[PDB]
Amino acid sequence: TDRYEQINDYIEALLKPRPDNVKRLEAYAEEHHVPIMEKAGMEVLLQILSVKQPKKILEIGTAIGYSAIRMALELPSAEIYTIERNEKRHEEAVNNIKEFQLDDRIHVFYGDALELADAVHVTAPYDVIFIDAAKGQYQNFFHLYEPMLSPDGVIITDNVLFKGLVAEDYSKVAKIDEYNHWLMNHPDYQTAIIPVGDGLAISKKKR
Amino acid sequence: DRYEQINDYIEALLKPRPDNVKRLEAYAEEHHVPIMEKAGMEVLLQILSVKQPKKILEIGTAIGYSAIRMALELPSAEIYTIERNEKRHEEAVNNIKEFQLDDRIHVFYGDALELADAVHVTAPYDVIFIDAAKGQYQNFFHLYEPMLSPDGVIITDNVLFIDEYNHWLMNHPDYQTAIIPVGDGLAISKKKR
Ligand SMILES: Nc1ncnc2c1ncn2[C@@H]1O[C@H](CSCC[C@H](N)C(=O)O)[C@@H](O)[C@H]1O
Ligand SMILES: Nc1ncnc2c1ncn2[C@@H]1O[C@H](CSCC[C@H](N)C(=O)O)[C@@H](O)[C@H]1O
Ligand SMILES: [Mg+2]
Ligand SMILES: [Mg+2]
Repeated sequence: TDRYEQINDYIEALLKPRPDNVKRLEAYAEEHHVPIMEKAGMEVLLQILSVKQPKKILEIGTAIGYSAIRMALELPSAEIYTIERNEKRHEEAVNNIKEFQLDDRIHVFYGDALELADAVHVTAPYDVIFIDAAKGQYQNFFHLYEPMLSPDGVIITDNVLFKGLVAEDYSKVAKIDEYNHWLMNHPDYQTAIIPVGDGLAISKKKR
Repeated sequence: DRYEQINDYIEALLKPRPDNVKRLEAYAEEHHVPIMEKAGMEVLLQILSVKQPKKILEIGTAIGYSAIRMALELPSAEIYTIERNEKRHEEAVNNIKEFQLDDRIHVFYGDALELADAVHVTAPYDVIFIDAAKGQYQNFFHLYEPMLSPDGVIITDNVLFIDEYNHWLMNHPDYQTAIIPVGDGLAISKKKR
């Protein structure tokens, strides 16, 4: 256990335990290897959103609706639009959202996010775009959906450090490392990388 | 270890600051001034850039580095900062003067536990950044969180590199807090409702 995982455990040990129905989602995700947001990364996400106070959020990668539900609980007035291409997890997301009674505010698209731009554009623009899907298609998601961002909006990307594997010589992850370089050298966006959980990138339109 | 490797990776990605800012970073390294770590400062500024605060309170100026960085990020913002060491206060005032930010950044001299009433004149504050003596963190929070705006944010550096404060802060009834493991550790606190 290195210093990174020790600190993560220390932070997790300080967290207030979530409600029972939220813990059930975390338990299910562990059981079925659903890569939901790490506990520590989720807390940082929510606190940034709580500062941002967004009215509309776009999420790419619903899985079982965990992050969408957490975000919704944090922001009672906010509406959330989320995409998922897997049929089973889409099914689970819709049932979970229904069970929490957040189906009035959380809206799930079914299908690949690279083919749903026009349907998502109907309810653009979005104050926050949260990218948390296939790592190889990160640059495509950003390019496709950052026109729908509000003027003072923020794009947040999970899994940009990838368990610290991007930081070392990884060749013998190149796509993630490329995205990070591409994102940090973007002419329209200023970006900070937060080393929490699996790594968060927070991007914002330049002045 | 992995922690320092990730930090180096993030530092390697950073766009280089202006020359006068780099001189502050160089001076701080030369003279063991514990300014905000490069990676931690970027996270701070990006959160502030989202917050877009009009008034910031800072406890622990040192040589004016974090105050200057915050000021450059937020052209409209006014910053009020405290420093009890005479030499660092001297350096802060000269640095701020050299950057020509002395119209917007205002430095108090003295212990922050004895300057509450002078700070209260220009209350309230959208952001309170605590970055001073680690032993007096609970006293700073108690003293200065009444001057926080309704939708304000309290940010504490040096929470990982104290254990009592972290427990105290995480179990505060009026505030919700997340810990960011970057640099020396950041805590971001905010009113629950
Ligand atoms: N191109 C694509 N279009 C839409 N869905 C995607 C995508 N590629 C991956 N996915 C989905 O995105 C999910 C990533 S995991 C999502 C985790 C979730 N945000 C949480 O924290 O709770 C997977 O379930 C996968 O099915
Ligand atoms: N109780 C107190 N009142 C005011 N100043 C304090 C304090 N205890 C510590 N200090 C000052 O706070 C500084 C901590 S270093 C501050 C670093 C600065 N925020 C930056 O990132 O650039 C020290 O220079 C110390 O002199
Ligand atoms: Mg993820
Ligand atoms: Mg510090």
